[PDB]
Amino acid sequence: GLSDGEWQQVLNVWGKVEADIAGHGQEVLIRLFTGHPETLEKFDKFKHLKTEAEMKASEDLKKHGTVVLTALGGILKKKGHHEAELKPLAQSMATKHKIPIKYLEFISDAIIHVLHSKHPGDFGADAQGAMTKALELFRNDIAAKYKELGFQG
Ligand code: HEM
Ligand SMILES: O=N[O-]
Repeated sequence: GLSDGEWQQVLNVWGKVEADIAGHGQEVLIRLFTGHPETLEKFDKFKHLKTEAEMKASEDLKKHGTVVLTALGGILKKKGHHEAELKPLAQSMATKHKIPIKYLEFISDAIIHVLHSKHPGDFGADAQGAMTKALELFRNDIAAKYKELGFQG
């Protein structure tokens, strides 16, 4: 779990994301796709994107970044009390989309990276630590649902 102070840091940082959710969502997916091109292959609707210029130009990629960070932000605002929201998300990621838990680690690290890139000097050690714990909790809770299903990849 996260402490009260840690949750407040998380949601303080998330204010930055909410001021430009589509821009943050776009940069997160680009970082994921460029750092880990295997991840692009899980998206039939993005595997036409050969270059980062094509990614940056894709309005549908920004639209999906919005969908992703909206879902994450709603879960974050539950401050760990997210079983109802997280369970069907997890089951969809496993059974529908076949997303290995490693890709969830990749995108967690990508969120941290984009935060530093967009807010250099304004995402301090306490903020990063809090966000990291929140993303770990998210990832670990999804991992429990994956184990229930026997899902690996
Ligand atoms: C913060 C982590 C994530 C969140 C909150 C998230 C959320 C969502 C949501 C809300 C949808 C649409 C609803 C659904 O189909 O269940 C979706 C679709 C999808 N997600 Fe994710 N996702 C995450 C991470 C990932 C990762 C790491 C991958 C692959 C590497 C992935 C691949 C997909 C794909 C392929 C779809 C279907 C897209 C389409 O054709 O419309 N997601 N995600
Ligand atoms: O919640 N104060 O660590």
